[PDB]
Amino acid sequence: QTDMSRKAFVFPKESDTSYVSLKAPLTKPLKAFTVCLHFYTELSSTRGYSIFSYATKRQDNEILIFWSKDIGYSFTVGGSEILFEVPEVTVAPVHICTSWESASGIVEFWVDGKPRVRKSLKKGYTVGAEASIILGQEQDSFGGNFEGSQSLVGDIGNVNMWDFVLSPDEINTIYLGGPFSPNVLNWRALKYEVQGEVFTKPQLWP
Amino acid sequence: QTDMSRKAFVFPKESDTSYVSLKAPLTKPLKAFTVCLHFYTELSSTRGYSIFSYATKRQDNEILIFWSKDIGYSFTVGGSEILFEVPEVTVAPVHICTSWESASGIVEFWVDGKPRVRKSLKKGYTVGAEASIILGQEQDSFGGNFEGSQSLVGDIGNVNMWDFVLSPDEINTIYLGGPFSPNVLNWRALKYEVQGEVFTKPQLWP
Amino acid sequence: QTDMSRKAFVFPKESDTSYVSLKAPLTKPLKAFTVCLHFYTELSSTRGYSIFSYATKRQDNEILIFWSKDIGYSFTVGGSEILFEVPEVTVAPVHICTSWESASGIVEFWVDGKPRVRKSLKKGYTVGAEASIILGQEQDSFGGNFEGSQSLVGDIGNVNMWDFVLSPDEINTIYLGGPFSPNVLNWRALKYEVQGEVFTKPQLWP
Amino acid sequence: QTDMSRKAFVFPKESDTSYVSLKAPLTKPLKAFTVCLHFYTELSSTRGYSIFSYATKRQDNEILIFWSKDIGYSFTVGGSEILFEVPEVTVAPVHICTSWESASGIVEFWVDGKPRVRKSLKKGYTVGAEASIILGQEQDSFGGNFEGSQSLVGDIGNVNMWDFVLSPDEINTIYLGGPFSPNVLNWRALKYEVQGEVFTKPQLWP
Amino acid sequence: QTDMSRKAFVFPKESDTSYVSLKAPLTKPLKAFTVCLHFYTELSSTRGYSIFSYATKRQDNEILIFWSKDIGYSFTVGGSEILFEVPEVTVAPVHICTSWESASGIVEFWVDGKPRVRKSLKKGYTVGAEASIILGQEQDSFGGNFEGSQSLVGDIGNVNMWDFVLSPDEINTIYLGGPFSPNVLNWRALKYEVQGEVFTKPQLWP
Ligand SMILES: C[C@@H]1O[C@@H](O[C@H]2[C@H](O[C@@H]3[C@@H](O)[C@@H](O)[C@@H](O[C@H]4[C@H](O)[C@@H](O)[C@H](O)O[C@@H]4CO)O[C@H]3C)O[C@H](CO)[C@H](O)[C@@H]2OP(=O)(O)OC(CO)CO)[C@H](O)[C@H](O)[C@H]1O
Ligand SMILES: C[C@@H]1O[C@@H](O[C@H]2[C@H](O[C@@H]3[C@@H](O)[C@@H](O)[C@@H](O[C@H]4[C@H](O)[C@@H](O)[C@H](O)O[C@@H]4CO)O[C@H]3C)O[C@H](CO)[C@H](O)[C@@H]2OP(=O)(O)OC(CO)CO)[C@H](O)[C@H](O)[C@H]1O
Ligand SMILES: C[C@@H]1O[C@@H](O[C@H]2[C@H](O[C@@H]3[C@@H](O)[C@@H](O)[C@@H](O[C@H]4[C@H](O)[C@@H](O)[C@H](O)O[C@@H]4CO)O[C@H]3C)O[C@H](CO)[C@H](O)[C@@H]2OP(=O)(O)OC(CO)CO)[C@H](O)[C@H](O)[C@H]1O
Ligand SMILES: C[C@@H]1O[C@@H](O[C@H]2[C@H](O[C@@H]3[C@@H](O)[C@@H](O)[C@@H](O[C@H]4[C@H](O)[C@@H](O)[C@H](O)O[C@@H]4CO)O[C@H]3C)O[C@H](CO)[C@H](O)[C@@H]2OP(=O)(O)OC(CO)CO)[C@H](O)[C@H](O)[C@H]1O
Ligand SMILES: C[C@@H]1O[C@@H](O[C@H]2[C@H](O[C@@H]3[C@@H](O)[C@@H](O)[C@@H](O[C@H]4[C@H](O)[C@@H](O)[C@H](O)O[C@@H]4CO)O[C@H]3C)O[C@H](CO)[C@H](O)[C@@H]2OP(=O)(O)OC(CO)CO)[C@H](O)[C@H](O)[C@H]1O
Ligand SMILES: [Ca+2]
Ligand SMILES: [Ca+2]
Ligand SMILES: [Ca+2]
Ligand SMILES: [Ca+2]
Ligand SMILES: [Ca+2]
Ligand SMILES: [Ca+2]
Ligand SMILES: [Ca+2]
Ligand SMILES: [Ca+2]
Ligand SMILES: [Ca+2]
Ligand SMILES: [Ca+2]
Repeated sequence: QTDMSRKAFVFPKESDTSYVSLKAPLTKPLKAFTVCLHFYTELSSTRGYSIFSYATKRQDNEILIFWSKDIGYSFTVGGSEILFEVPEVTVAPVHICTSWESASGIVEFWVDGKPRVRKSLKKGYTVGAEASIILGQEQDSFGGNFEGSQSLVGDIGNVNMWDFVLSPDEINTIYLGGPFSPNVLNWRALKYEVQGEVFTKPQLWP
Repeated sequence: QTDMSRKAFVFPKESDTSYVSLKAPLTKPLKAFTVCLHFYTELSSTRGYSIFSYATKRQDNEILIFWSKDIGYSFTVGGSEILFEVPEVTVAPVHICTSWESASGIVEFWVDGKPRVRKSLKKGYTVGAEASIILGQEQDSFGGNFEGSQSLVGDIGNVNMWDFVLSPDEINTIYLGGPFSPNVLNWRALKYEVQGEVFTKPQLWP
Repeated sequence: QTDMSRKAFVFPKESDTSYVSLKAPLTKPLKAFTVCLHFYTELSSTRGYSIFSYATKRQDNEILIFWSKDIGYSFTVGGSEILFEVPEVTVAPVHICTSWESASGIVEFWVDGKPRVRKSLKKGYTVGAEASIILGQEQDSFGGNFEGSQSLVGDIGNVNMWDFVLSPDEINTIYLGGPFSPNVLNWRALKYEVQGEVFTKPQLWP
Repeated sequence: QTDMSRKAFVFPKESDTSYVSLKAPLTKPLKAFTVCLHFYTELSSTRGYSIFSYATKRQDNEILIFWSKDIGYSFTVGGSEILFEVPEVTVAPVHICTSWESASGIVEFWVDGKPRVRKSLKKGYTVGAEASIILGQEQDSFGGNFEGSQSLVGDIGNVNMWDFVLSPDEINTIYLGGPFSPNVLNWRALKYEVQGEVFTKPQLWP
Repeated sequence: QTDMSRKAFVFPKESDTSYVSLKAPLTKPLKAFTVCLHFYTELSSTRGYSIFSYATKRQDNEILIFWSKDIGYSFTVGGSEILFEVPEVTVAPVHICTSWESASGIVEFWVDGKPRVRKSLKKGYTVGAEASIILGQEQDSFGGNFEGSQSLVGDIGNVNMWDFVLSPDEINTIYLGGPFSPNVLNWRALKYEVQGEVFTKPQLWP
């Protein structure tokens, strides 16, 4: 019931102890999902980092969004990874939405409201329910074994997660800032635990 | 009567077994034609691919639209090919309209509503009626004999065909999204058969 | 009285036998003139071509507009030539308006409604009335001796001619598309003769 | 009482004598602060310079804003420095806002109304009250020991200072030109002393 | 009282005989001045030229505005010169406004309504009243000893002069074609003498 509207988490130092852990209530296994977030960092030209870590007991990298230096975005599900290449790197806040479906196997990536081509990953796969969701590091185990080089220095916010694939119209609505009701992770009724040096401050982006 | 408005075909893998075959009812030979379609792919900098294949018993490549690496668009009628060069490649959905007339031999190409210079090809020629129209591969014979390296990975839609040449005003109307009534292939009353791994999903372009 | 509004001449092949000859009624010698036209061609990066050819018995090149490869526009009157250099070549329809005055010698050139610096050429010279006006090839005699390398492939239209110099306001009016009444060549009351492979088709530019 | 709206200070020559010294009334030690100013100079591609100098008896560089050639902006507090790199240099007036908070240690930088990533500097530190605030040179003692190479030649104005951090909405209001009431330095109620060749003239920027 | 609104002087050839001399009525020495003018030439990439020449018996270069190849604008007063460097060269009409004041020595330069940094030159200096103002060449004596290499080929107009410095608001008004009343040189009440080949034609710029 902690409303984090018009607020963002700030990691101002490079460390291996600062992070935030989010909690989801569901227990039914996931067959399709959508994740949307807003982030701002200046490490693109210096090294790679992690934007969203979702780990289960069996697999550490179950749903992970990564930035790889000189290559671009890396979306990994169930241990298998696809690359979305960006040639030019910009300095400004970035809004990313991602969606994955099981029966079809299609993966959709939206960067700042503009879609990328559709790819394929892990057809006929089930994502576990009991899991740890971490912002700040890229978990090599179940909520532990963090890596300093894979940390994030900057601001993160507007983290929402659904349990079904969103249509383009709803993605445009989210980008513009209309109303919506996520059913996995809600930015207006969020449960979280903060460990280390993490701060909560007004968001820079509009 | 399968209305396909606001929907598109998705090919998410490189294969030689996935395609869609469309059907047309007419039997009178064709002396002039127009084809308009929308597509999105990320293979421009990697290899060439087919966008529209039209095959008859005598000729495999009767009306074919192709992309040639480092060169640009290739329009082939009756086995004779002409080239429309594009030096700059952009990553975004593309709308193409093409028209051919027999008495004059003029060929008209419109990319995103902006026309290209008119060229000449295959004057005094008749295009057969009984034919196979395939999206997904470039048929080297009648339906079949598919080329693995000439497949299309990505999204395709808004395929419309007329049996007469269109004036610039009508092409502008098509680009902006007004009403029209094609008489060979209609995206509101389409007959089609899908083979392989081809999906039907909401369109990404507006 | 053949109204040629919303229409254009198309030369789709490179040849030395296709041209269009226009007729003018006046007989009083010329001491100042203005010529306005629209054209579209993709030969800028390959070779040169002639846009407007005007020839008399004494001089084959009385008023000629040319494009010289890697240099730019070339305006020649009475056999003497001046150059307007453009470093960047664009692919789109081009509207050019030129004007010359005798008592002063100033030559004005307008490309896409934006003027170029004023230059001097052939002061105190009279241009003959009995002449042949040709689009398609540059003339080396009185309506003959065409050169293949100097031909035009593409579209031409909106050819108008006045026997006096126009003010900038009227040039802007012409470019935008207002009304005017030329007194030498009128695109609404044109007399013409077509020889070879020349087609009359709806224009591409607005 | 000396309202300085629509006015600016001009240093037109490079010297080590010209400067302006401003006065602040408060005596309570500072735990957070914000500084906003507008400046215009053409020395970016030649050498460095100081935009805002704030010195105390213990340290000469307590709050100093600097420009370093080929690097960019340098914000130094308590003797510790952090860099904000700009690769592209432009010729136009620049508006800069900076903010520092002690409990968090976060430093915020805004250039032309667009925020930079948040960084960390000097957590748990107190800034003295009795201080000398100088525009024109970068002090190396308490109001003395100026350096010619570090002087500023150009225009400076719209200097305002608060003793608390500002929200992004208030920063946008300041940039647009709305009303506000600073409580340390007020451009409408300034106390100042001008020494050397410094002039007061209408501001160039809107 | 020869109103010259919507008219401009044209020099279409390079020579050392064509020029226009303007007359001013005042006899009180000058302590501050402002000069505004519009010009169009294509010689920037070829050589230098003079835009405004102001000469007296003692000094030939009293108020001279010049263009130096590969460097940019050169403003010279009383024989001492300062440079305003432009790295990029454009092809379009240019509007320049320059201002000088004696008590402070500040020199102000406005190109196309955008200010440049303020610089210092000739503090405590008086400009003579009895003088020759020439457009067309850069006088090396009292209205004589012209130089061909330093001539201007192109168009000039909207020449106005004030005997006091102008605030930025009035400069913006001038750039937008508002009303004003100069008291040294008035483009609506000009006294001029034309010698050589100089023409009066409608202005190209709006
Ligand atoms: C434990 C293991 O972690 C993942 O591997 C990640 C790898 O990082 C290594 C650690 O995982 C850890 O094993 C060790 O590496 C040792 C390794 O354990 C040992 O067997 C071998 O002999 O020596 C290695 C030392 O180099 O320390 C680091 C190097 O990094 C690679 C990078 O490709 C993997 O991809 C994993 O990195 P990641 O967690 O950050 O995720 C990737 C980042 O892009 C995905 O994009 C494994 O994947 C398993 O989860 C687990 O078994
Ligand atoms: C004269 C032209 O010949 C063909 O040109 C195509 C050729 O592709 C080869 C064809 O031979 C194709 O049938 C296939 O043949 C295989 C196939 O298994 C079967 O025929 C035989 O048993 O084994 C053959 C082993 O190769 O092999 C391919 C490589 O090559 C040209 C260019 O070199 C074109 O690629 C043609 O194929 P395309 O469909 O892609 O043509 C497009 C036209 O623009 C490409 O732009 C044609 O098939 C016709 O026979 C004839 O026109
Ligand atoms: C008309 C006469 O010559 C013009 O020169 C043009 C020349 O074209 C050739 C002409 O000379 C033409 O008579 C013929 O040549 C004759 C001639 O007897 C002789 O050359 C030889 O015997 O062969 C022919 C038969 O006897 O062939 C043509 C090709 O080409 C030059 C090349 O620069 C000129 O440029 C003229 O051609 P152009 O129209 O294309 O000029 C363009 C202007 O930009 C080129 O850019 C000249 O105009 C003479 O002044 C004129 O008297
Ligand atoms: C306390 C000392 O001074 C500041 O650091 C500046 C230093 O530059 C020197 C200045 O300190 C200045 O007084 C003088 O130095 C004296 C001093 O006695 C001693 O350092 C030297 O041996 O003799 C000099 C004459 O007595 O000369 C300058 C060079 O070190 C750096 C080097 O550039 C900077 O100059 C420091 O500050 P700055 O104002 O000069 O330049 C800015 C600093 O960021 C530009 O970024 C600080 O107080 C430090 O505590 C310490 O260095
Ligand atoms: C007297 C001199 O006049 C102007 O000088 C410009 C100079 O032009 C030369 C003149 O100096 C003129 O006397 C003569 O030069 C003499 C002189 O003895 C010497 O140059 C040479 O050895 O012998 C010549 C004949 O005996 O010839 C002309 C060309 O040239 C310089 C260098 O370019 C500048 O151009 C001088 O000023 P400017 O009018 O050309 O404008 C320049 C544009 O930037 C200045 O910025 C000037 O009025 C001098 O002040 C004055 O002393
Ligand atoms: Ca991991
Ligand atoms: Ca790891
Ligand atoms: Ca084929
Ligand atoms: Ca093939
Ligand atoms: Ca000729
Ligand atoms: Ca010729
Ligand atoms: Ca110091
Ligand atoms: Ca110093
Ligand atoms: Ca001189
Ligand atoms: Ca000279």
